[PDB]
Amino acid sequence: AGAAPAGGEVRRVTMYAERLAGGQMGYGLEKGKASIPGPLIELNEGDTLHVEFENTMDVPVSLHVHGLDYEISSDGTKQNKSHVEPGGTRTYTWRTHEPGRRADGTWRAGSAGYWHYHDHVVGTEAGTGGIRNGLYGPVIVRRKGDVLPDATHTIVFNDGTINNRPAHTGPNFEATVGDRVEIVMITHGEYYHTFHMHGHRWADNRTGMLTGPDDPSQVIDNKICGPADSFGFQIIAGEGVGAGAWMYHCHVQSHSDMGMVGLFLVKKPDGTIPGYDPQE
Amino acid sequence: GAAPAGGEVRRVTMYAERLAGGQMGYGLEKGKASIPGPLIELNEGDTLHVEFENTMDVPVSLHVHGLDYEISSDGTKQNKSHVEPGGTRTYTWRTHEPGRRADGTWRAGSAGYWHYHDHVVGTEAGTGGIRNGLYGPVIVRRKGDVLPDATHTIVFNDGTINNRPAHTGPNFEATVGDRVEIVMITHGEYYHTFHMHGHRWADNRTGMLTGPDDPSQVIDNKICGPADSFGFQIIAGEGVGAGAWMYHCHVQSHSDMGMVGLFLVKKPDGTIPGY
Amino acid sequence: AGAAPAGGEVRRVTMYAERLAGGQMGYGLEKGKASIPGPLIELNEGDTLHVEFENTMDVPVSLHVHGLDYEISSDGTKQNKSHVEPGGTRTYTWRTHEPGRRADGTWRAGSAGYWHYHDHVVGTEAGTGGIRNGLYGPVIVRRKGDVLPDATHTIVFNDGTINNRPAHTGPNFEATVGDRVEIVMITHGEYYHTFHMHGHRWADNRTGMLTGPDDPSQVIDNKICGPADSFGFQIIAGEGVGAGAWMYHCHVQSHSDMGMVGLFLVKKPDGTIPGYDP
Ligand SMILES: [Cu+2]
Ligand SMILES: [Cu+2]
Ligand SMILES: [Cu+2]
Ligand SMILES: [Cu+2]
Ligand SMILES: [Cu+2]
Ligand SMILES: [Cu+2]
Ligand SMILES: [Cu+2]
Ligand SMILES: [Cu+2]
Ligand SMILES: [Cu+2]
Ligand SMILES: [Cu+2]
Ligand SMILES: [Cu+2]
Ligand SMILES: [Cu+2]
Ligand code: NA
Repeated sequence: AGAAPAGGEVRRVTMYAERLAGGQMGYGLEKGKASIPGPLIELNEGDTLHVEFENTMDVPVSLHVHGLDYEISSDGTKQNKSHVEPGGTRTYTWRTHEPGRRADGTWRAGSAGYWHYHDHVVGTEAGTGGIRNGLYGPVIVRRKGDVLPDATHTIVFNDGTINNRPAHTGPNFEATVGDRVEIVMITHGEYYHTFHMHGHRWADNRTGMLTGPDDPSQVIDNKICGPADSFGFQIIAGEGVGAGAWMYHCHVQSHSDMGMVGLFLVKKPDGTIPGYDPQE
Repeated sequence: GAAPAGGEVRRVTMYAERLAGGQMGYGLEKGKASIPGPLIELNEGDTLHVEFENTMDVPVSLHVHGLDYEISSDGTKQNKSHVEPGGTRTYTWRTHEPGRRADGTWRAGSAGYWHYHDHVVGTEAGTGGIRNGLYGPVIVRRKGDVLPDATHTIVFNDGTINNRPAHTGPNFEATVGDRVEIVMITHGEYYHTFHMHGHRWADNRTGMLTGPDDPSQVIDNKICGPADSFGFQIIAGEGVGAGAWMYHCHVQSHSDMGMVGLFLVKKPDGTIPGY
Repeated sequence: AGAAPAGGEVRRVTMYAERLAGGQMGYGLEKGKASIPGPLIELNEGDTLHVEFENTMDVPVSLHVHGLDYEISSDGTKQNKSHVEPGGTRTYTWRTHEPGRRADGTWRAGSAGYWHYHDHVVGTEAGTGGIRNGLYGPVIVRRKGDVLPDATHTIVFNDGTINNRPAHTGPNFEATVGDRVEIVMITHGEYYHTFHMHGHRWADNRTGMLTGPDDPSQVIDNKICGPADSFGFQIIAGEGVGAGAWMYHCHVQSHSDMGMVGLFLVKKPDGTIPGYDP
């Protein structure tokens, strides 16, 4: 609800790749608690994260991150020998940095943004099978003073599924009118998609919010995305539109018909959702 | 011309009608339905009540992008805001100005290039309705936005422009110096790239740069997918002159198969060099 | 670093379309030196370029440019009769302009940006055969004060290939840690792609670098593009990540599996690449 602090901490987490039911694989922070999508990793600009990574599987797996600073030995590719053999262990190091003026007078961009990590080694040296099986997760890097949300939810279009779930099964998210909700939106696989939210909109820039009246960024409620794109935004749940079962879906028509649909359930402060009949 | 501040309450009648050969269109008067539907233009703060009547024998709905509306004007079967055959229904669209919220952040205004379309014909995503022609443009202006001399709507709907047969345009005319506004909407199954000859715009809300500090990329080509919408303004023939200036989808098989048209920019006498 | 001057020069260049091996076709500034992609053309806003064009092929060809100012007679299309006949010649003229205030108070965008040129006429009236055969290349228009790079490399996604090369053959690019490297990224053909670089990122705006702390442009390392899109950016090779063989690839999974992959080789000051097996 406040603002992101300045970074600079050194953080440590243990991560596991495990098989799940149905031929799927997931990352998790504790043995037996892997999920799809993987756990959310949140860092402030300047932080260093060491991932003590254990592969509990019987096939090689890796961890590759978009956006952040990492040396070649934390690449997560077979090519640079930064994959993890079955039963093996590896320490991955992710660094982040603040923006700032260089000596040549140019502006060096910071790490802040909506990013993601995924496998690069299962199935093919591009991770095609590992990604398909669920080896993916979100990474948020915040800049000093960024508005922090009340809740963050992660939406992944993975080929024809949302979060590797069966068609027509959400996921659904709940909020109360006035909550500041953050959506992390990641795409993977073979297909392009368009992400659409009923009754809400956002700015097409780093944070999803206009910086002020001078920000010329387009305001949208529909965004085309391709494999390994990531973006995020913050909305005020129900702002100007009120409570109800607000649909989000891919707007590619056949994807919508296949079941790439979910609900943003926005409740009144008394817990009620007007008009909501879940048999409809 | 500059857009004024909004705040007016407006009313319109809208109808859904069957058209020739399987098509469906929206109209503001009975018998006047078109594809694309009629252009709805609002200034931030305006409120629009759409008194809607379904004259067809199947259910139909009206759902809008970008604008403020309560759940009862969602236009989805899921929330029971569709319209039965022969039935009527008032949809209410609101708009708002930008402004600082109490928490200190900036609330985006409604201004932008938007669209409305059906959400229940064929499927509960409106696949059949959109295919048949139930879509149209919506422009919300901010106080002080530059107003054009004309506005043209280009809809890439699957493999057609505005549901027209291949190789039939549409073509639009202007005169050298005209301030021409383009609304560009995409629907259906396919991604597209929209491409203009002789002209370019900025990839931001209005299609024009705000000034020398605007870092937005200036482009003559834009990828777009189903339900994307954007717009821009150009001075017809600026720095390039009169002529028949192609626009087309730049996916090669789409241009070859007929997603092509002309922007006919005339000299003041009415002639178009080379055409 | 270097900075771009103001423009306003009138330049003249000769350009040829020639046949190459394997049914391919390319542009070149000297007979017998056509290449795919075609030669890089760099202008400063305000420059005028006259292209004295010669078609050495047996089919009509044309030169169509994006983003720049040109009259209908340099449009490069059959419908405007601005193609070039077999063995014919034609002068194409491209102009550019600075940004400025129109008399009505609105701001006129400048010509600066990452653009490209290509055929519009070989095979179909959209140039489908010409583009597939290799008739395409980069144009960079710079604005006064834009920072200049140490090196510019052009990557073109054309259908399922990079730069019409066979699958998995790169191209690979070399730099030394700290080099200011400029990438021009053009897409052509039938398919959408996503372009991804390992270890590096850029700003999604005109130059690929933030203007400063007020610039809200998304910073990205992955970008969707479709036929005839062009963008570009500059990076500092290895900045914050070090030397290594840094993969770039289309991130559409089947495309990377089929060979839309290449290497950005960032060398230590002593010319070696840690962990890289030549
Ligand atoms: Cu990556
Ligand atoms: Cu989709
Ligand atoms: Cu919608
Ligand atoms: Cu919808
Ligand atoms: Cu990746
Ligand atoms: Cu198309
Ligand atoms: Cu063009
Ligand atoms: Cu929609
Ligand atoms: Cu063209
Ligand atoms: Cu690709
Ligand atoms: Cu990769
Ligand atoms: Cu083109
Ligand atoms: Na932008």
